Amino acid sequence: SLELGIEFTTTEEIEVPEKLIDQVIGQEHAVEVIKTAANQKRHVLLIGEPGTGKSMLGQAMAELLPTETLEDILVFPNPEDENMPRIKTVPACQGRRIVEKYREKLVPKLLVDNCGRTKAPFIDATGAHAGALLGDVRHDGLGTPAHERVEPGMIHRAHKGVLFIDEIATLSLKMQQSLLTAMQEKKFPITGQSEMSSGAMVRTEPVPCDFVLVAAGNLDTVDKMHPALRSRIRGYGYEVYMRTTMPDTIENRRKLVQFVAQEVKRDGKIPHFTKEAVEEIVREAQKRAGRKGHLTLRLRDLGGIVRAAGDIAVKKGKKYVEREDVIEAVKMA
Amino acid sequence: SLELGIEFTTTEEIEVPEKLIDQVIGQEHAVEVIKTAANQKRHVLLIGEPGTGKSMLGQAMAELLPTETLEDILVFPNPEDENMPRIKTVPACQGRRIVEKYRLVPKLLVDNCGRTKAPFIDATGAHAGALLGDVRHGGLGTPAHERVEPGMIHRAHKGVLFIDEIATLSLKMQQSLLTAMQEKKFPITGQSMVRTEPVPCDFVLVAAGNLDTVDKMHPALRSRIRGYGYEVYMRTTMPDTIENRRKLVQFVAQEVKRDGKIPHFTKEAVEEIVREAQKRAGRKGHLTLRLRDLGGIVRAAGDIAVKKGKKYVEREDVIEAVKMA
Repeated sequence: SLELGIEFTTTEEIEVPEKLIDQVIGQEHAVEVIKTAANQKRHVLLIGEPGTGKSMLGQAMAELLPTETLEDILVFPNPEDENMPRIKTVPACQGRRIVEKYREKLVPKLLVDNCGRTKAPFIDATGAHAGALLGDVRHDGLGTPAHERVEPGMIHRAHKGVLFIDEIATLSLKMQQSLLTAMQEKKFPITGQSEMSSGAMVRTEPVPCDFVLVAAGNLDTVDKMHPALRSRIRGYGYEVYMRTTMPDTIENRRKLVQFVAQEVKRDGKIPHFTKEAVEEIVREAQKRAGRKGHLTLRLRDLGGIVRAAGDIAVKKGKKYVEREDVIEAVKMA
Repeated sequence: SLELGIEFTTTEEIEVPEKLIDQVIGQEHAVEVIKTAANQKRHVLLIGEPGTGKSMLGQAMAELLPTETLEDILVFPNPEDENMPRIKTVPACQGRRIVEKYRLVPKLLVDNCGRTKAPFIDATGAHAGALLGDVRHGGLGTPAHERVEPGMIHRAHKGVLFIDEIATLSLKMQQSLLTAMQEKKFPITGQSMVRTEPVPCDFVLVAAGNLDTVDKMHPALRSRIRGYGYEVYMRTTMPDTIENRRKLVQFVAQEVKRDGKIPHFTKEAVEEIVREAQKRAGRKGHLTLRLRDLGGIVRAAGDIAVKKGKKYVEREDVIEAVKMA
């Protein structure tokens, strides 16, 4: 049946782009905004239905950011003031070295270590509670020096990379507020997030957190999320309204062919697909479009079908996934 | 008394950038969006309070667009079918050559010969016929192709179409705009039946509106902008810092130059413009970015200075302009 607009026996023949940004399928405007935003270092709110590739675009952005100047972040003891540990940032890999120098001679703690990175960090903070997001102070014989007890926030791990938070409206109003402050200042002090503990008394100097925020949410997020945060993104960043379907044309069929090829590669443990199995993934993309004459761009789900059919094929000892494998994978719910 | 972050005696000594996008004051994010949009050719909706320089950003965008490739648009008779006049485009200046070489003559519908920048077409307030195209209604009578008139949309072909208060256009005109944006061509037909073949209209739309009015615009137009282009939520104030005062000094210099018939301002007169900008801000520690009002004060003080025969505008001229209307 299906015309796919390229001639191939299996997806083994299909060339997959090296960089994540070039693998994004059917979101050309989001893609060109991500590149702009990576180039300018601007925050982004990605708005789209679930399963639409939001975390992938965030990862794709992190690969675009510069890696020349990544830093390590250390915390030192403060002799003048125990409960205000001092922070220092150095070029990546100089962290471990400073610890060594001092471990050879109170040694400072390496809070965030970016040694050897070939891409800027991508820090997924979806679901994070206050301590995990913003940093925390562990509650500890002589007892423990304050500075050893300092734990970095996701905001600090994301220093000079990307901080991705999906379902951003689900975060508490107070965490959306502290995130704003982190964005405004590009630094944020670490303190104990449990108010009654030994950690509430510790408050470090401000810790660098120059992240690009890639926030995301479904179509109801614009209304529900904290309005100050929405204003900051509209004011200085990019809201990206992501597509949910594309039109069923030959050029777009072709991109699903690439999609299949990319999913096999990313999985690494399933076989390539025969042309007829690919046609069946298209058949499914037609059906899930919730339109007529359109293809779905809810590709997470379609991704699950690719991977499930692959797994079936492997259980049968096959060299390639076949149409029967996809059909079985779909019936499997 | 105010500190300005620069030493000068009059705005005569103030450098003004050659390109319009560089003259824009205090809208750094709008500015980087307009550059991006001009580079990728994407439509833009500017959302800001009245007198916030929306039109100027439209104009700056037109300067950023390619001029190498501009085209003329001719309309021709259709022998097969009089009431579907035929449309041809040719590289700019060829238009006039083709009419001369025919001199039933083709009509030059849009002439861009000579252009130093891509056209900036301001269709704010325009009616269906003017925006979309029209045709005029012992005599032999005029050939149809000669009665065809271009819309603003066709005039903006390979340029910028600017529409302030886009939300006050009728829904049917917004829808026609949308169709035009989708197809990059639009037939000219009489709005009150001649119907030409599709007429090129590959414009970049710069739509503008106010925060509390824009939600009324046609939702399919807005979705197309949100889907394929850029929404910009313009600032309305900037913080009162030295670095921002300095930009107001540049503002005065630019406005003097643009007006062309008023004198340059003394430092003290420029301090008074800054005071006005503090008071028009609404928030303490801020400066207004409602620069159209502030611009009216600069030009009205200059006009007062001229009536007094002065070489430069002084602080008293600014105070009088501000008390005056």
